[PDB]
Amino acid sequence: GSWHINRTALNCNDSLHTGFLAALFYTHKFNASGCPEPRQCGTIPASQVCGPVYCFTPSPVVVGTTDRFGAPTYTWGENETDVLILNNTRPPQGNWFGCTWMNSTGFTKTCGGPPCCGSGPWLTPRCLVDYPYRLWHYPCTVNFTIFKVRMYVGGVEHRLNAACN
Amino acid sequence: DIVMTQSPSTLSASVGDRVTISCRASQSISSWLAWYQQKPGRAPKLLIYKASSLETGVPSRFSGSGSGTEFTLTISSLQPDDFATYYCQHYNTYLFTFGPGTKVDLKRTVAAPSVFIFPPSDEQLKSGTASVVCLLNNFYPREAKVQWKVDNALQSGNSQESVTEQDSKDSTYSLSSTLTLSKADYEKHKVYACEVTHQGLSSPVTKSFNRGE
Amino acid sequence: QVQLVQSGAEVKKPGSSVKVSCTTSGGTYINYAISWVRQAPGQGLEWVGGMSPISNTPKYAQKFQGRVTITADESTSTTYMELSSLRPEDTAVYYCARDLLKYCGGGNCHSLLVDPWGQGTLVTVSSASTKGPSVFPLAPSSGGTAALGCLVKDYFPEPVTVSWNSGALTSGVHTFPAVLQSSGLYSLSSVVTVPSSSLGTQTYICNVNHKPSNTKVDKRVEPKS
Ligand SMILES: *[C@@H]1O[C@H](CO)[C@@H](O[C@@H]2O[C@H](CO)[C@@H](O)[C@H](O)[C@H]2NC(C)=O)[C@H](O)[C@H]1NC(C)=O
Ligand SMILES: *[C@@H]1O[C@H](CO)[C@@H](O[C@@H]2O[C@H](CO)[C@@H](O)[C@H](O)[C@H]2NC(C)=O)[C@H](O)[C@H]1NC(C)=O
Ligand SMILES: *[C@@H]1O[C@H](CO)[C@@H](O)[C@H](O)[C@H]1NC(C)=O
Ligand SMILES: *[C@@H]1O[C@H](CO)[C@@H](O)[C@H](O)[C@H]1NC(C)=O
Ligand SMILES: *[C@@H]1O[C@H](CO)[C@@H](O)[C@H](O)[C@H]1NC(C)=O
Repeated sequence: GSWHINRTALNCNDSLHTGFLAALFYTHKFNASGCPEPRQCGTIPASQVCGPVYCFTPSPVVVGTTDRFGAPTYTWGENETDVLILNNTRPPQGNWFGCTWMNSTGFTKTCGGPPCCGSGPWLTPRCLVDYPYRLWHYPCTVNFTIFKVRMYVGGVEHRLNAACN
Repeated sequence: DIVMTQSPSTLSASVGDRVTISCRASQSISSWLAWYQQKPGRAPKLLIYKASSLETGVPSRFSGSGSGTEFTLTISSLQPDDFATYYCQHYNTYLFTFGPGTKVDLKRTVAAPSVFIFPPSDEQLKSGTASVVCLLNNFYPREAKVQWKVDNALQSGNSQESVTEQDSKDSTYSLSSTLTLSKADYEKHKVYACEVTHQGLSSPVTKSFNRGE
Repeated sequence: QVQLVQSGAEVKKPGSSVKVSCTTSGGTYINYAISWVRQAPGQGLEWVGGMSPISNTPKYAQKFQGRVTITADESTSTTYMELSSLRPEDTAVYYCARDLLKYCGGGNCHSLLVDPWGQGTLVTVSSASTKGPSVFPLAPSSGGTAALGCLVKDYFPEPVTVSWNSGALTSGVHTFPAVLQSSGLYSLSSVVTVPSSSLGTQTYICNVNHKPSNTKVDKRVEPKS
């Protein structure tokens, strides 16, 4: 898939044997019987990141690995100096910014979110921004319906797909 | 193909010892080596991957070292749960290949076997065959030799033996040896004897019976 | 609380085929890549094959090329191993385990056979025919300790279970590994050591159960007269 590029941090460690790393290659059916069960976005050491990092303006963009000064790096985040500077994808105008990723041992992490109470790609308590790895980061949203939506953040028109319960 | 080998094949050690066992790959396998533990009759258990990474839940007394073609597993201080067979294993996208395994048993004091001999039963004789059984009970170490003699004729190739696993309580072994004869041959002879050689015996022990008594 | 559950033991003639299954439950995902490892009586572990967690296609030790096919039923979380042209040396306990992608290096990820394993499936490959054992006494004859036992002779296939006095006697029991005789039938002995002062008076019964032939025998063992 699009994730197997050398600018993706790939520090994965399925210590609990969930199967989540296999879900990144082959699309897998999640066990729905397990489903029911304001932070700022900065810089994440790549060593705690597995798979692609997405931020949302609310439009989704991928953040690749760099060194701590913003120079792109191509070693799968395996270098101790590799980072993900999330805030370099924040637009200069706008109060809408959040990101989401998987940490090393298979947990979905999040920061930022809508202005405000909703973090990362979640727009409302029932809707999140759709993006190519939503089902891997949020497998319990697999039956959410896709809606074309239009949002205005500080004047600019955003046209994106929202997945909604 | 890549071939994995291990040394030594067997090891006797005591609770508390430091133990190091070795694994060799026919060609360079980088760090793509794992260690598995297996108790008799049960499924194996992954202990170490990437040559030195402990699997979740594995005690810290275990460790692994090495790279390329030479690998070791180390137990810093043996515990009763650690007596088992250990297999190394090379993994890649296409195959897994296991080494032949290293069995670690618990060393205890030397113990001579208690020897018993059993004539065939009259019920079995009615059917046409005679099984003569010799039992070596609760000995250590495992090495033992049984020799069968029928009216002083050494029996070769007509017996089978099997050995229990090390006893969890007293750490000894027991062994049974069965001599097979036809009924007609059994009734041709008088003295049936089992002679046992073992470390704990200053000289071999014979148990015998006379047919019919 | 993931579990792997295998199908039951099989008995096959040489040249036939066997299809063993492994079903996962209690998982985070509905399906997992499964691999198979076998162990012949008294021998080491031998990987056979399974489904790759990357390609979701079979991968085999090519020693088995042309007589192993591996398939998966996605709707029932089951993986099947079909082994054809069976030979006596295919007699073994076959275990399954998830082939799980565990860590990555340099953009490449690596899968290990991880816990929990299935319980095992005994497959016996032989021209012999199912047959229950005859049970003969190993009869007590010195000193303070006496030995007695039962000889469980000429059965097929494995396994047999032996207990003493319906489970009331377990200490000092040794039930030996079965041996395969040149006839093609198995034989096994079970012995126990007891106080000599009990021989006249305590009753000793070996309870033998050979589930493959539906044969249960309770044999009393007394001193020979
Ligand atoms: C995978 O994650 C596990 C934790 O879930 C790591 O386990 C610990 O790792 C540290 C440092 O390597 C050790 O000091 C601990 O003894 C380990 N056990 C504990 C307490 O969990 C494991 O090292 C990680 N594996 C890889 C290869 O990254
Ligand atoms: C990945 O995320 C999980 C979940 O937040 C981390 O696990 C938590 O670790 C903290 C300590 O740092 C504990 O206080 C929590 O109890 C843990 N929560 C759970 C449910 O495990 C995990 O350590 C993270 N791993 C990495 C490598 O970043
Ligand atoms: C989604 O719907 C499908 C098809 O009806 C169903 O099989 C699955 O269990 C559902 N998953 C969730 C998360 O509700
Ligand atoms: C990283 O991947 C790109 C293609 O996505 C390739 O052109 C480049 O050579 C790679 N660099 C390294 C360090 O492998
Ligand atoms: C899904 O989860 C439920 C609850 O743990 C479990 O009972 C069921 O076995 C799981 N399904 C599969 C196929 O693992």
